[PDB]
Amino acid sequence: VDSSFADFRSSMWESRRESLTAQDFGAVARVQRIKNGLDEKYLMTLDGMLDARYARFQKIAEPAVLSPTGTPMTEIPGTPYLGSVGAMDFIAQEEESVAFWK
Amino acid sequence: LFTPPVDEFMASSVQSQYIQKACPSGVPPIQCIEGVTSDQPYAARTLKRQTELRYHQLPVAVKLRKAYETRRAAVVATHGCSHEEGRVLSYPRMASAMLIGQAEASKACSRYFVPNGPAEKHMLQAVENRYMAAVNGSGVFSGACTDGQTRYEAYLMQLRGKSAEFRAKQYSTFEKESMKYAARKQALIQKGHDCNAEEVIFSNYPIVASAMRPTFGYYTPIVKNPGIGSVINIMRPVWDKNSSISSPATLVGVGGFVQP
Amino acid sequence: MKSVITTTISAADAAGRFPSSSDLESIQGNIQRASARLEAAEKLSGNHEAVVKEAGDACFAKYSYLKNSGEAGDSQEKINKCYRDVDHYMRLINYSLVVGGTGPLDEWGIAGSREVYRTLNLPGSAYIASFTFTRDRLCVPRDMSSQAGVEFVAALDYVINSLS
Amino acid sequence: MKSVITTTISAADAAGRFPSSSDLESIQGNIQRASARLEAAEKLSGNHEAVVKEAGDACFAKYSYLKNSGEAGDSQEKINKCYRDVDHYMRLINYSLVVGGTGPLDEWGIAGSREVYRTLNLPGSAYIASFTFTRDRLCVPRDMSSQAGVEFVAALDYVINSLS
Amino acid sequence: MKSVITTTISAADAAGRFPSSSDLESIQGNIQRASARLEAAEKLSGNHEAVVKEAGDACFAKYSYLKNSGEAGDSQEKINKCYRDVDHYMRLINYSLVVGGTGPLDEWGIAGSREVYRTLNLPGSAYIASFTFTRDRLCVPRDMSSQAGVEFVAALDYVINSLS
Amino acid sequence: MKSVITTTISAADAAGRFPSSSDLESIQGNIQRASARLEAAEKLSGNHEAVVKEAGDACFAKYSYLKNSGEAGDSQEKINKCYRDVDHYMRLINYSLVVGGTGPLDEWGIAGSREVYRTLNLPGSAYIASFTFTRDRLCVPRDMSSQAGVEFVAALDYVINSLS
Amino acid sequence: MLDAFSRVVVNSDSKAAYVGGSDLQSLKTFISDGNKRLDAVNCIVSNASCIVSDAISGMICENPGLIAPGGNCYTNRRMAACLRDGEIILRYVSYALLAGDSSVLDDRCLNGLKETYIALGVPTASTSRAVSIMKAASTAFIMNTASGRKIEIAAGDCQALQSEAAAYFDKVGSAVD
Amino acid sequence: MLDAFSRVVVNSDSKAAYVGGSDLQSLKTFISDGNKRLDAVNCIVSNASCIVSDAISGMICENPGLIAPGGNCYTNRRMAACLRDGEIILRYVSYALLAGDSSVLDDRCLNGLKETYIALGVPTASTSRAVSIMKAASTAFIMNTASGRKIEIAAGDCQALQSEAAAYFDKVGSAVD
Ligand SMILES: C=CC1=C(C)[C@@H](Cc2[nH]c(/C=C3N=C(/C=C4\NC(=O)[C@H](C)[C@H]4CC)C(C)=C\3CCC(=O)O)c(CCC(=O)O)c2C)NC1=O
Ligand SMILES: C=CC1=C(C)[C@@H](Cc2[nH]c(/C=C3N=C(/C=C4\NC(=O)[C@H](C)[C@H]4CC)C(C)=C\3CCC(=O)O)c(CCC(=O)O)c2C)NC1=O
Ligand SMILES: C=CC1=C(C)[C@@H](Cc2[nH]c(/C=C3N=C(/C=C4\NC(=O)[C@H](C)[C@H]4CC)C(C)=C\3CCC(=O)O)c(CCC(=O)O)c2C)NC1=O
Ligand SMILES: C=CC1=C(C)[C@@H](Cc2[nH]c(/C=C3N=C(/C=C4\NC(=O)[C@H](C)[C@H]4CC)C(C)=C\3CCC(=O)O)c(CCC(=O)O)c2C)NC1=O
Ligand SMILES: C=CC1=C(C)[C@@H](Cc2[nH]c(/C=C3N=C(/C=C4\NC(=O)[C@H](C)[C@H]4CC)C(C)=C\3CCC(=O)O)c(CCC(=O)O)c2C)NC1=O
Ligand SMILES: C=CC1=C(C)[C@@H](Cc2[nH]c(/C=C3N=C(/C=C4\NC(=O)[C@H](C)[C@H]4CC)C(C)=C\3CCC(=O)O)c(CCC(=O)O)c2C)NC1=O
Ligand SMILES: C=CC1=C(C)[C@@H](Cc2[nH]c(/C=C3N=C(/C=C4\NC(=O)[C@H](C)[C@H]4CC)C(C)=C\3CCC(=O)O)c(CCC(=O)O)c2C)NC1=O
Ligand SMILES: C=CC1=C(C)[C@@H](Cc2[nH]c(/C=C3N=C(/C=C4\NC(=O)[C@H](C)[C@H]4CC)C(C)=C\3CCC(=O)O)c(CCC(=O)O)c2C)NC1=O
Ligand SMILES: C=CC1=C(C)[C@@H](Cc2[nH]c(/C=C3N=C(/C=C4\NC(=O)[C@H](C)[C@H]4CC)C(C)=C\3CCC(=O)O)c(CCC(=O)O)c2C)NC1=O
Ligand SMILES: CCC1=C(C)/C(=C\C2=NC(=C\c3[nH]c(C[C@H]4NC(=O)C(C)=C4CC)c(C)c3CCC(=O)O)/C(CCC(=O)O)=C2C)NC1=O
Ligand SMILES: CCC1=C(C)[C@@H](CC2=N/C(=C\c3[nH]c(C[C@@H]4NC(=O)C(C)=C4CC)c(C)c3CCC(=O)O)C(CCC(=O)O)=C2C)NC1=O
Ligand SMILES: CCC1=C(C)[C@@H](CC2=N/C(=C\c3[nH]c(C[C@@H]4NC(=O)C(C)=C4CC)c(C)c3CCC(=O)O)C(CCC(=O)O)=C2C)NC1=O
Ligand SMILES: CCC1=C(C)[C@@H](CC2=N/C(=C\c3[nH]c(C[C@@H]4NC(=O)C(C)=C4CC)c(C)c3CCC(=O)O)C(CCC(=O)O)=C2C)NC1=O
Ligand SMILES: CCC1=C(C)[C@@H](CC2=N/C(=C\c3[nH]c(C[C@@H]4NC(=O)C(C)=C4CC)c(C)c3CCC(=O)O)C(CCC(=O)O)=C2C)NC1=O
Repeated sequence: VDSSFADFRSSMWESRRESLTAQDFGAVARVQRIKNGLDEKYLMTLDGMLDARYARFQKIAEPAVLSPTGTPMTEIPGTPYLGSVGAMDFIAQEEESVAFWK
Repeated sequence: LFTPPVDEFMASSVQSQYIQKACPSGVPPIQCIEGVTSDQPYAARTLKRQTELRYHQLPVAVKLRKAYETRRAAVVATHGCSHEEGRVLSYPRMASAMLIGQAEASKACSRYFVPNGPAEKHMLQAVENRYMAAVNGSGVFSGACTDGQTRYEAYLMQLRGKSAEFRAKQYSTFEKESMKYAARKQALIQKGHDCNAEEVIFSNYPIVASAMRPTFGYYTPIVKNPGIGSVINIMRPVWDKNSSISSPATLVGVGGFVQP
Repeated sequence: MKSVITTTISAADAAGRFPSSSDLESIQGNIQRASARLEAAEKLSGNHEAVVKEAGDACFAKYSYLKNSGEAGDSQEKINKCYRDVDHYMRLINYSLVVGGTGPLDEWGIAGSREVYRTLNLPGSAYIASFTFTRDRLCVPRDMSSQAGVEFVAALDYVINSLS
Repeated sequence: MKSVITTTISAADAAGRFPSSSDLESIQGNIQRASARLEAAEKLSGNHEAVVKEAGDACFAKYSYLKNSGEAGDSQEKINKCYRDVDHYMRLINYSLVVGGTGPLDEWGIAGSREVYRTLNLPGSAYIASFTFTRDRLCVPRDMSSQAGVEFVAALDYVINSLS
Repeated sequence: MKSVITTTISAADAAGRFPSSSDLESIQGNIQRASARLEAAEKLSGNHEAVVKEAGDACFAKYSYLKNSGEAGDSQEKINKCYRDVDHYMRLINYSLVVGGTGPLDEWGIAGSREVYRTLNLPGSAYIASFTFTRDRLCVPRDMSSQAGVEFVAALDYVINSLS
Repeated sequence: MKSVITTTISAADAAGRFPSSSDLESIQGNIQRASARLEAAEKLSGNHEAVVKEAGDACFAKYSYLKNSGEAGDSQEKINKCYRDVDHYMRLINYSLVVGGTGPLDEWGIAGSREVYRTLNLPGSAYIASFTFTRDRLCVPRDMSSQAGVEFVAALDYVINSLS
Repeated sequence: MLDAFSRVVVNSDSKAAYVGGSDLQSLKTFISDGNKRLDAVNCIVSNASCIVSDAISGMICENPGLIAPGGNCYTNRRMAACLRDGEIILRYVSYALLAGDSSVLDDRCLNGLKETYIALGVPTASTSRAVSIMKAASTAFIMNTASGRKIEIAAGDCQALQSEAAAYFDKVGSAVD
Repeated sequence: MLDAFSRVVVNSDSKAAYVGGSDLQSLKTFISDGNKRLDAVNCIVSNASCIVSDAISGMICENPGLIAPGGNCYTNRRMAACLRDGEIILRYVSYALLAGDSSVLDDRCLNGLKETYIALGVPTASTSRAVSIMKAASTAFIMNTASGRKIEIAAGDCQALQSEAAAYFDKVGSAVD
């Protein structure tokens, strides 16, 4: 049982290692994708609605969506879909970085 | 490499006397602390025992240039001296043993000295580049170089040399200075070339005088037993009774190896 | 710091002689192989972070007892020291690919590492697990050109033989 | 092979001089401490088997990865090599307790061990785990006399500092 | 006998280390420059006799006092020694073009030549006159390929700097 | 200046190694034999004057030709140099009994004495006569313990073998 | 020291003439075979330490008289010199692969080693066994047929060069024996 | 010792980062300039002894105080050490042309030479004159404008590299002075 459990661990640390690392790369990828902005067409779909919520509940960014009336949330009334830009765009988040070590 | 059994005794005894001169107290002196980590004297031992086979692997011509030049310079080390003429001319291992014994009991080397200031130091780079020139008679390196033989031995060798300059910084004033005058004598005598301005250079710098050796440039090292084991199963070479200098150069006159 | 230049210049300096035609052929070989080496250096400086990330993740994927209790990485800090060390070794492979010899990788990374690794109880086999993962990981052409792939394998194998 | 005898004889031989009074005082110290050392040697040759058995069992108790499919004891044969090596180290501690110096333990066991251990991919920390278990194992008076225990601890600690 | 191979092999042997990638770059340079050198060697072995003939004829065309009385070629035999010596030097330029370094030309022809030439009263400037005539006479397009011509000029210039 | 301490510390320093158990046994021997040696040192510093007086008186009692004309003590001053030198040798025996080795007696008194003694026409056999008188004179227990005397005899015999 | 070039030159000096056509033709085959030689040397020198480890551990595996007390492989210092010598032998064989001629191996390592191992009591038969194991493992790494490493190279013919390396290891095995 | 490559790497270690794009760009200019560097080194190394002869003979021929009795060139053996030192200086400058970086010349030759020539009584100004003449002759041979040798090479731009070699000779001339 001891020798054969130790025989078991090998063939699994290969695939288990690859699966974990793939989850980490995907994590960074999704977070940067949500940070870059969500287009109108994506925000209409369910996935864009719950990804906008994902960003809100997790304090990653604020993503402008649609006002309760329906007209797009603008800061300045000239151009649609603006957001407030200051001092939080410039603070780096730990979820963007692949490398936690440096 | 193998030396006749008459030789190993003579060279070993000579070694023991120059060790007695170099250290009379028996409290082991500064000059042979050998190593500062504990892996260090072992690795030094193995490198030195392997070097001898690397000296036996040289071409025959270079071996005989070594051999006769050690004979000549050994007589120059005798000071006239007809009896040690006879004993030195008859046995070639013992000649190089006597050269390195005298030069190392008199504390001759730049390994024992410290240059201070740029003038003395460059002078050493010049003298070294003369001997490094004299070893390598082409761009091809000699087979006598051998800093390591595997990986990572060479870095240890770097650590010995770097650890040995500091001991040169450590010696007492009395010792530093007996080194000065003694190195003067080693240069002015072992060369035996009465120029004015050369002896002015040796007058100015004993560290120029420190790096004085055979024309080839590498002092033949002395080893207790070249390629002879400690294991029971030693086959020793059965040496013939006549032996002139070419015969330990060329290793003719060995015959079989006999003993369990 | 060994390269072709320091080898032939140090050799001809040792002869005390002007550099003959053979040294010139050697450096002309350096400027032939330089294209593949600098390609691999550009690409390594491209994606070094993901290389170090997968390297360290595979390193703890193999040996788990390091992250268990004891005499090893038992903090996020020490695992950050781990990924910093793998950052150093990839930085040295980058430098040795720029120079083209094993020079800076030897005299900066390899020399005297053994007393440090036996002193701070760092097992070298974990590093070896990381590097073997990276060498197995890179495809012949997807990651980089084949000539450069070969060069990268050579350097990384040298690290493993220095460390095993 | 260092002892008091070889140190003072080798020193006075290096002077080329007869052994003075100081050497005589040193060997008289050897024949004072000899009683405690030979007591511990008698007892080690008493129960060496149980010592090596608990040492190796604690050695695999700490590191279990050793038994992984590649890179260590992956047979009953290699674990027999393990227990044979611990038999060797206890045999050398016996020899060094007979001699009284670290001589035969050094020149047989310690010297050049590091290239072998880095070559064969055997971690030294497992040995260290075994020896620390044995040293933590013995009470000063129940098993053996108080004076001997100190001597045994000294020798075994020397092994650890040679190996760490 | 120096070439790229003996230089890097002798260097790495002096380090006691395997041949790394840098040595391999150097020898890969040797196998790049090999085509031009072997071209020049084929052509030299083509017309060596006319080269030696015009070389010796120009050699006595410059200095006539050799053939006048005294301490030089005063026979048909000694002029045959002259043309044989120029045969030797062209044969060594052929050898050094095959090997690719100045190795056989140095260790056979150059080394120790100066004691012989000062002993047998042989003035070196006549050799130099022959080689300069030969160097000037060579035309890149007519005689051989241009890259090859450079190699030949290099070797012959080396002879002159060894001899002047 | 040799003692147990300088021998074992100089030896272990020559190895570049920490002081092992053997060195510790040796110095423990020094602190065992110290009681007898320091007893004899206390008693020598007790009655050194009468020792030197009877030593010098026996020295001129044996050889009278010194005090006759010639190449020796021909004054009260030179006989005062005599008694002063015996004061020095008893002071060195005191020092070597304090240290426990022949160190200060050798490096202060013995070394280079032979050129001085052959140069100033000082015959060594008169010193030997004085020391043999002192060694014959001392009783087993009158001014020192039986064990202690042995130590004194040893040191003084060493002086004689250094001087004969 | 002699490469293939110096061997052609010294043989031409034995004939005492110029170089000629056929010798240069064999030399052109060398230079066209050049990158196969380079890649072969890269293969062995890459997998070198692992070759030495497997070779000496296998040699010990065949006969345990070496590891028995009184054998030459007994203890670390002896075993260290053993592993060290395996590394040295592999190094000079790799030199003989770069040079293309065995003269470097003949002068630097081969000359005076049988007498040496006889003098120390090293069993020479066991060393020839270790050289044979290095031969097999080295041909296996040089033909990309190793069961532990499969490096990727453009496929081709390299059997002649495998015969060269096998000839050098057989020179060593016949050299100590 | 440092070439161009090692200088890029050590500077990158001072910045403590990876090598980077611009540094590799300057390195690509080096490698594209490679054969010009090789042919330049072949030019100076070919005409080297004659450069030394003319340079030192011109050095004496400016000021005859050197050849006067009591001058430092006054004997055969002093003159031999003089021509020897000229050959050595030209050798290390040729090394600096192959390496592309002056660190070989800084470490092997330059370090501790001013205090040497001051300690011997060698006039340093006359040495700087000889280095200047070797500079002018070396640039003349390196630009194929020598009046005694006209070698044939495919024409191109080599003025930058002439500025490099002139920088090394000015480093020597400012080194002894
Ligand atoms: C840094 C300072 C420094 C020195 C002072 C010299 C000193 C020196 N001179 C020679 C070597 C020599 N020195 C001389 C000189 C002499 N010829 C004679 O007729 C006179 C007695 C004497 C000049 C006054 C000769 C002839 C040799 C060669 C000796 C020989 O090979 O026989 C050598 C051995 C290496 C060589 O052959 O060059 C050395 C170290 N070298 C240095 O590096
Ligand atoms: C220039 C190159 C270069 C390197 C390659 C590193 C190598 C290196 N690592 C450490 C030091 C360290 N390295 C590690 C790394 C490890 N953690 C583990 O779980 C693994 C076994 C391993 C990562 C794979 C750890 C944990 C330490 C700290 C060890 C300790 O303090 O216990 C040290 C000592 C100094 C320090 O504490 O930082 C050095 C020199 N440093 C350099 O300068
Ligand atoms: C400089 C060195 C260097 C390496 C060693 C690689 C390593 C590497 N490979 C991948 C990523 C990858 N590597 C491969 C390669 C393949 N997967 C297979 O199943 C095939 C067998 C094999 C080709 C022979 C593939 C397919 C991916 C993407 C998916 C994956 O993770 O497998 C990634 C993630 C980024 C990406 O998707 O590109 C990284 C860092 N990259 C580098 O820059
Ligand atoms: C020659 C070397 C040598 C050793 C290193 C010991 C090691 C050792 N100790 C025990 C056995 C034991 N060792 C101890 C000792 C103690 N347990 C405690 O909790 C205390 C802290 C400590 C005393 C200070 C005890 C109590 C046992 C019996 C029970 C146990 O295993 O703990 C046994 C099993 C046999 C037995 O019961 O005696 C062995 C092999 N024996 C040897 O012959
Ligand atoms: C540190 C230890 C130490 C010593 C042991 C002495 C030893 C010693 N004695 C003398 C010197 C002397 N010692 C003696 C002594 C002798 N007179 C005799 O009749 C007897 C044979 C003998 C006493 C037993 C004499 C007479 C001299 C002077 C000799 C002379 O000048 O002729 C000298 C030369 C210097 C001098 O003149 O003082 C020295 C070094 N000095 C030291 O520093
Ligand atoms: C340049 C080439 C070159 C070599 C090929 C070696 C050859 C060589 N090996 C040894 C020495 C040795 N070689 C071995 C090796 C062996 N151990 C065994 O169990 C096996 C039979 C064998 C490995 C296959 C051992 C054990 C020693 C030490 C022998 C001893 O001291 O008893 C020595 C004597 C010096 C020393 O102790 O290192 C030499 C010259 N050295 C060189 O310089
Ligand atoms: C500086 C380092 C250095 C190397 C390591 C080599 C690497 C190398 N190998 C080849 C090229 C090759 N390499 C091999 C080698 C073999 N193929 C097989 O199937 C066998 C497994 C193996 C036996 C050795 C073959 C067969 C070729 C192609 C044929 C040839 O070019 O001769 C090429 C040609 C260019 C290319 O393919 O892109 C190069 C550069 N050359 C170098 O300059
Ligand atoms: C590695 C670099 C390196 C150098 C650069 C030289 C530098 C150098 N030159 C000399 C020594 C000398 N150098 C010269 C040269 C000069 N003659 C003159 O008329 C001019 C002023 C000048 C040439 C321009 C002379 C004449 C001597 C001998 C001086 C003397 O003995 O009086 C010496 C002392 C040793 C010897 O005598 O050779 C040294 C170290 N040596 C080296 O090892
Ligand atoms: C192994 C030895 C070796 C050499 C010695 C060089 C020789 C060399 N030089 C050039 C080629 C050249 N060489 C020069 C050099 C110059 N032209 C001038 O007018 C200046 C006088 C001089 C300054 C240095 C130029 C300008 C070219 C052409 C431009 C170029 O190729 O960059 C070429 C290109 C191929 C050809 O032209 O046929 C080669 C092989 N390369 C080598 O591999
Ligand atoms: C004669 C017995 C004796 C010896 C052997 C001795 C000291 C001694 N010289 C030794 C060696 C030693 N000494 C020297 C210097 C020697 N060579 C020179 O050119 C100069 C002028 C020297 C004067 C002795 C070298 C080059 C070496 C070999 C280098 C090396 O082995 O690292 C050693 C070995 C340990 C070490 O590396 O320092 C020792 C212990 N002192 C002695 O009295
Ligand atoms: C052939 C290549 C070669 C050498 C060089 C020596 C070097 C050497 N010296 C040793 C050890 C050693 N060395 C000395 C110092 C030395 N002895 C003296 O009596 C005096 C006056 C000394 C300086 C001149 C001492 C005192 C020792 C301790 C052993 C002893 O008691 O002599 C040891 C033993 C190391 C150990 O214990 O681990 C070695 C290997 N051995 C070699 O094989
Ligand atoms: C201060 C303590 C100290 C030393 C002692 C040296 C020792 C030394 N020599 C080396 C390496 C080395 N050594 C030589 C041999 C040597 N050179 C010659 O030209 C001749 C004639 C020689 C024998 C007289 C050669 C040929 C090399 C290779 C480098 C080179 O081309 O010179 C290397 C480099 C090792 C490596 O590459 O890993 C070192 C460390 N270094 C130090 O720091
Ligand atoms: C039980 C005691 C024992 C051993 C220990 C082995 C040792 C061993 N390895 C061999 C030979 C051998 N060994 C290796 C190297 C090895 N394989 C790899 O794929 C990797 C990565 C390696 C290092 C980790 C190779 C590559 C070969 C050639 C055979 C092959 O293709 O695998 C051979 C065949 C020898 C011959 O052909 O004459 C033997 C005997 N055998 C034993 O009986
Ligand atoms: C009458 C006493 C006397 C001399 C001797 C010469 C010496 C001399 N040569 C010079 C300089 C000099 N010398 C040569 C080398 C030389 N030319 C060649 O074409 C070949 C093949 C040469 C070796 C045979 C070159 C190449 C130059 C550079 C000038 C040029 O382009 O020719 C310079 C100029 C120095 C300067 O620029 O500061 C001088 C003074 N002059 C004198 O007054």
